[PDB]
Amino acid sequence: AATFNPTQSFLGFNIFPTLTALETQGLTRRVYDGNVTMQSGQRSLSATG
Amino acid sequence: VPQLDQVVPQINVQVRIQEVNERALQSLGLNWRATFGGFNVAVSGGTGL
Repeated sequence: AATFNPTQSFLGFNIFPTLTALETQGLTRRVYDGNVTMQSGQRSLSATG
Repeated sequence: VPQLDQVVPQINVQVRIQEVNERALQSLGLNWRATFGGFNVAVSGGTGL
């Protein structure tokens, strides 16, 4: 974005810089280990309230 | 009748439910700001350099 002004004139050179830098990392683990003991011809249970 | 009127066993069943949970947290962060001639440097964790 450059402009020109024919009516005025700045003194010297100015640079006015600005820097920004960012780094990030993440790591989520979630583990489950479930046992159940049961029988071969096991049927469901109907309680359900 | 003699077979349908017999003594049947009486039992006591014990159930134990256990639950143990553990936590551990560890934070660490430096957050500074340096000013020397003309320069202004700021380092943080949210924003970087």
